[PDB]
Amino acid sequence: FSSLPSYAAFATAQEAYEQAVANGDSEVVLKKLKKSLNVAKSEFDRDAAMQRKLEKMADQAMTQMYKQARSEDKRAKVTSAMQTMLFTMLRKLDNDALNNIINNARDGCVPLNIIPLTTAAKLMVVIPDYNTYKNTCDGTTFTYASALWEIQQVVDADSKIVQLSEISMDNSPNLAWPLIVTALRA
Amino acid sequence: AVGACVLCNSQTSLRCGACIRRPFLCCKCCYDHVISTSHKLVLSVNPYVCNAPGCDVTDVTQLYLGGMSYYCKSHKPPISFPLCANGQVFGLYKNTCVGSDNVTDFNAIATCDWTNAGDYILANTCTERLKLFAAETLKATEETFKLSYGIATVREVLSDRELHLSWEVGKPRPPLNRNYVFTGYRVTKNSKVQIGEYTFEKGDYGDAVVYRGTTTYKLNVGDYFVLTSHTVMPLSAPTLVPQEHYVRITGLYPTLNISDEFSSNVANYQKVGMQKYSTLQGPPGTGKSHFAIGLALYYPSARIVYTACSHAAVDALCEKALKYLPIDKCSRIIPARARVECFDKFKVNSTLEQYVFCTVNALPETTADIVVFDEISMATNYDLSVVNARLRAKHYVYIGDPAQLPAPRTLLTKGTLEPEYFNSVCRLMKTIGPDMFLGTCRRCPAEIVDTVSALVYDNKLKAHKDKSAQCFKMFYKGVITHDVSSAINRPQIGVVREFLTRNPAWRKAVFISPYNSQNAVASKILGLPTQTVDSSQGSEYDYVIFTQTTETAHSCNVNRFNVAITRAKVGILCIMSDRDLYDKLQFTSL
Amino acid sequence: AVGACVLCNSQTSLRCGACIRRPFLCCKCCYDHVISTSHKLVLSVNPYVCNAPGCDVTDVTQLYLGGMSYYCKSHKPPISFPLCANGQVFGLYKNTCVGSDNVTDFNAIATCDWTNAGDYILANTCTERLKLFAAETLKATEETFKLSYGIATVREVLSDRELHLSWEVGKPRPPLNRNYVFTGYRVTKNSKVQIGEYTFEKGDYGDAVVYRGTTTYKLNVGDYFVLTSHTVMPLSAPTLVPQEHYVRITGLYPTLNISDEFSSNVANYQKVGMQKYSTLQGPPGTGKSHFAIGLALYYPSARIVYTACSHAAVDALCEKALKYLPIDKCSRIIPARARVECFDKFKVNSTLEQYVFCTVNALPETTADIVVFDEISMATNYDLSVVNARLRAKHYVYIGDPAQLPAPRTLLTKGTLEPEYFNSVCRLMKTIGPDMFLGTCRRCPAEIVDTVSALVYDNKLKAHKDKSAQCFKMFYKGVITHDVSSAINRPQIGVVREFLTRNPAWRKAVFISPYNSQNAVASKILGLPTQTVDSSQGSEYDYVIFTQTTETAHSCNVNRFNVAITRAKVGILCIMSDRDLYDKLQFTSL
RNA sequence: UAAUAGCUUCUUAGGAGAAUGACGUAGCAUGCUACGC
RNA sequence: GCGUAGCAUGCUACGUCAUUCUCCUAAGAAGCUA
Ligand SMILES: Nc1ncnc2c1ncn2[C@@H]1O[C@H](COP(=O)(O)OP(=O)(O)O)[C@@H](O)[C@H]1O
Ligand SMILES: Nc1ncnc2c1ncn2[C@@H]1O[C@H](COP(=O)(O)OP(=O)(O)O)[C@@H](O)[C@H]1O
Ligand SMILES: [Mg+2]
Ligand SMILES: [Mg+2]
Ligand SMILES: [Zn+2]
Ligand SMILES: [Zn+2]
Ligand SMILES: [Zn+2]
Ligand SMILES: [Zn+2]
Ligand SMILES: [Zn+2]
Ligand SMILES: [Zn+2]
Repeated sequence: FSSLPSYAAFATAQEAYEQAVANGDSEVVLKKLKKSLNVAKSEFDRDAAMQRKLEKMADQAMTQMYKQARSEDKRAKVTSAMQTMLFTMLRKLDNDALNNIINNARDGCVPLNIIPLTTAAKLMVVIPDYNTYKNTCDGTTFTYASALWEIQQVVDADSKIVQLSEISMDNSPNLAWPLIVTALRA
Repeated sequence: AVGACVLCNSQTSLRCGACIRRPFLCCKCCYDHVISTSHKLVLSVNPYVCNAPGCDVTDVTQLYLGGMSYYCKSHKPPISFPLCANGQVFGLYKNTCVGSDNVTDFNAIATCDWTNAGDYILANTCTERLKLFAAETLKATEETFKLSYGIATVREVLSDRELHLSWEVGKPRPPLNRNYVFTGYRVTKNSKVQIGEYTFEKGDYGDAVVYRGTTTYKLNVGDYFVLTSHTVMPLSAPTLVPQEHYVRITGLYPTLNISDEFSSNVANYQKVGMQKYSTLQGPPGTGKSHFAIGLALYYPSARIVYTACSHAAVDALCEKALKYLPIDKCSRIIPARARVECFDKFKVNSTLEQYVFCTVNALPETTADIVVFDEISMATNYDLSVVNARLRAKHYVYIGDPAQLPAPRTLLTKGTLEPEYFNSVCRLMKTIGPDMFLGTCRRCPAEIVDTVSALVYDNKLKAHKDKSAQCFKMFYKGVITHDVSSAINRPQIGVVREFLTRNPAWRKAVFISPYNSQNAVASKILGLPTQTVDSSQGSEYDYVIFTQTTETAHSCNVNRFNVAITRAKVGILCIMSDRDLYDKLQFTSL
Repeated sequence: AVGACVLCNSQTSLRCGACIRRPFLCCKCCYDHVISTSHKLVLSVNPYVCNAPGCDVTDVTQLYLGGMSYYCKSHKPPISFPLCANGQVFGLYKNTCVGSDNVTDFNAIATCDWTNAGDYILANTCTERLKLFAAETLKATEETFKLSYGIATVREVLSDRELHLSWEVGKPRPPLNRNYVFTGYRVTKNSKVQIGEYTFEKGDYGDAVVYRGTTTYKLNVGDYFVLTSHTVMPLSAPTLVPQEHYVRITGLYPTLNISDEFSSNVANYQKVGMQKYSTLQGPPGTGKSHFAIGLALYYPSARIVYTACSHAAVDALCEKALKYLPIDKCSRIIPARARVECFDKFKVNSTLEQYVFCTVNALPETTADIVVFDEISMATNYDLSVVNARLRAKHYVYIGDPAQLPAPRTLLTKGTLEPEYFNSVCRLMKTIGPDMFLGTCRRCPAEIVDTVSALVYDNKLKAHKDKSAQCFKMFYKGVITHDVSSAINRPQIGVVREFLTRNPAWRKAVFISPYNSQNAVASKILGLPTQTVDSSQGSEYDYVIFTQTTETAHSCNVNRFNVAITRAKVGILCIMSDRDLYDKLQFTSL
């Protein structure tokens, strides 16, 4: 507003009007200067309206630009995170067993539900009570999915280590069921 | 995306879209770049174009934004305002942008086309964040320049070891060696894809190629060859990490019974282990290839990454480290595409080993204890920034002689780039001097080594040998044919075969030439193993023959002469054309 | 961001900007503090500066709350109103702030520079909240005094093991010992960035410092050092938890025939069990820290945390516990840097062990059943608040004596501090008396105790040994070399060296001297274990050589000399300076 | 760790519209007065 | 009677400001239901 010369025109018109009023100018000159001051102030506020629109749309454009830059610098982060997750999952794969079962496929296509069941090297058995434990994986080795597994660890629901001697019929009340047993393919 | 301005490092979100590299630019810096040069396109988080139904205005000094878009003057709303005003270009972080008056050289960096000599000389003395940008845009310019080339194909199936060449008409053809590789395109009917890369080399006569293959997939005529104008990634690491000294050697623990072979360099080994980065310039044939092995034997338990610009130097270093260093804890890292006949003698390609040898282009992002860069004359600033980005190590050692030949530097055609501005490291070696320098030359005869020390050097070289009395220098005319992109001297080989019968020594010689066409034709009529003047500089030989084809400023380049005549050890037949080149040196007349 | 007033614990949102610790103050208390002292800056949720375009007015009586911000006298919006008026200062919770009469001691605490002695006797006899605030601001002032130490630099390096030093001209030079560290600069053009953490110590010959670093960077001559700063954390817990007298032992359990050696202190163990906290005051070497281990043997199931202000005292306590307690259930907690070499014989740094020994500063937040603070003379109110905050407990036992040497108090340089103002615990001991008191020396021979019952204690101690006649008092002038800003007495060390080969049974006597410089430099010339008087407290040795370095008010301190001599177990040779001090004791001839 | 969808309350901001009032400018209509024909 | 100038009254258009209301959108807090 003050940068534009409309303020300068308003200020010089007001100064001339005040000077002539103090100097006792005639009524016709007084009305002439009043009209000139009125049109100068009219131009001043009219361009101040354009300045209001300028600053408003400039702030809106700046906020939009900040938001777009933020949403574009947050897209690259999630793209990199997804890429790292996918490549780590690639590196986790049991490549030889998966290659065997996928070359045995006629079309190259296999059900997903058999991918762990035939290639996973580690089995987690979650057991709710002692009778189930005795049924499924009693002893240090057991059979599941037509394979042989050897118990490598047992933990309780509290993620505390449990020894195979502590899983008994009388020590069952003292164990935080369920028990998660981790076994490796033999 | 936001980033840092190139010449003031303030936060910004603009970009000079007309530039090849599109560098970030702060507000005041972007205004100073656009009002001065002819780049009038600026890319913000959205491109600064005219978002009208029909109109296409790219200039930014003639764009006014309104509402939520940018239009020209014929499509703007009743509201204002200029995008490019008050000394600034409207972008993010408008009041954190500090101007800088180093745009007066950023204009010359961004707008030049590298045709003249001065572009390199002012693309190397600028600041660091412009040292990187100039190298990046130079590499981009070279890559785009290799896109205007004489695409070819194979005429028809001709041999299992050799193909033929059917080029297009009206376009130049590249040099042919292991450096220039070529790509086949399978646009057959049906879906252009890649089958494999072949490198090419001139044939015996007429039109033929004796090649080097990448993939076994044998094409019909359905493929045509281009020159793999690949992409250039941006570079971020500085050319040279800051020089910080250490009191006593850190992370490097000296050895027991290193050898009685190289025990005179123990002071230089420890001076290598002292600073952050060290510089060793050794005149041709003074043991820098052997100094690397000695350094590896002076700090026995430190993993060392050897690196070089080209396969020849790194392969010679690999062979020496096989001959001296322990062998099983070695690992040469080969490219997956295998554009060269690579080196398979070690337990190859295990990046988690101790002595890791590699090329600059194929370095994997890893860490080391002390990394030895070799042939810094060959390396451009891009290679230095790459080796600083991919490799983090406690010590860096740059070895190489700036008096040898520079990089190809294909774009340069007018004027001579003096050695000082080959790269940052050669500038260091000429400004203050190499930190280490070994001046006793162990390859050349007496007269040649004394005269080479008196040719350009400030008389600092000598030989621990006697002169073998089998180096010569003749003046035989050697009529020129030159009916190919380079000059050839066949009847000079005629004169040399008029000799070479009373001289049974060199009958296993390596042929060198100042022109790749004569080098290619010299391996055809007589099967001399060849090695170009560029492919030298890092290996030693005892039988080498070198002829001069022409007489010009490319024939009197004393850097090339010094890198040529210092690869033989006991015998060289050589052809001199100019009386200048017969009189700076002492040899028998015949 | 609201809080509680320091001296009335009303609700508030104001803080004093000029105060180092920036304490919360209610409206009435803040008005009383600012209208009387020179502090004239008040921080609310927003600071009370004047919000003109540019104006800097901070005095609160000048300002007004005008419009929506704080404005000065001739920048205010025409609508007022005054901030600092109506007997208050405008802040949150304005009509709930009850003042006090402690705005006469708080002015003195905030204003004082801790130079005189009366500041400490007013910082320890005030109310409980002021006891914490005064300790906090005292630690803050002790830390900010280090900011006035001269910036260093390096002269050169002839020897890489001994740095050369150069202090800035016109500033004081800090003392060279282990307690002070430094961090560097390289401000040339070119890296105004730190270059590592170093530390210094003087050399005997010429001007040199045999430095030490955390890394192995060398200093190009422009690189230099500045002493860093330790920010002081806020503290909340009371200095002493209020005492309650139980009818019977709660939370603790006796034992079955504790031992035949600890059978005398059973009544004091029961008294400890009865009360919330207990104080044990006794002359040195009477059974105070051998009372705590007996207490552990009397309450076997009780988890116990032993703590002390020093490291060499808690180390002696650890050794005694190893001699008595089961070694399996012990620990030792060390700080991350571990400036001193600590005790490594138990399972170090396991907080959840039954008996846990640590310094006050490195205490981890945990619980216990009784916490044993030892050598409360070394501890200030900050240490008491720290141990009362981090370690919850059921019973507290403070063992120590006021007549030993107090905490350093580096800022104090005028007058002397009486024992009853060392901290709150010593004040309790001297005012009403200790809860447990045992005067009978069980460690030192008859001669040294019969002399120390004349220096410090007014003929109170009988003791138990026989004077072995190996108590020696030497006459030697001892010329002065004020070298490291702590004196070194080379000829006295020479006297010792010339008469330590004449004493075949004194080859292992510990060397004690008040000055750390001579104490550290003696290691080369005689090779004995060395120890300063301040850290020797709490540890016993079979033989002691004490050397009064120079006559001063530091080495002729009766408390220091009494805590120095009484570490002997069978004999002690001491060389003295003061004609009075050598005469007040009754030792052998020489 | 926290789903899909519907409805409702409250608060803030922006735009558009409406209504009323106020000021200023321009255009048009009327009454009175001064000068010239 | 006409032209020029001035004052007063009225209507329309435009610009600015104050108040009230409606709606359209965005953002946030919350409640209930299936
Ligand atoms: N200590 C030494 N004594 C004698 N000859 C040496 C010694 N060290 C190196 N040399 C010889 O110097 C020559 C150096 O050439 P090279 O090993 O290719 O490295 P460069 O090309 O960097 O000089 C070698 O041929 C080697 O035989
Ligand atoms: N009941 C006792 N019987 C025999 N000797 C004791 C007895 N109590 C303590 N002592 C001896 O007295 C010394 C006192 O040591 P300490 O308690 O550390 O003294 P201080 O607490 O003053 O440092 C111990 O070294 C111990 O050998
Ligand atoms: Mg070499
Ligand atoms: Mg004790
Ligand atoms: Zn540009
Ligand atoms: Zn900039
Ligand atoms: Zn347009
Ligand atoms: Zn204050
Ligand atoms: Zn208060
Ligand atoms: Zn003001």
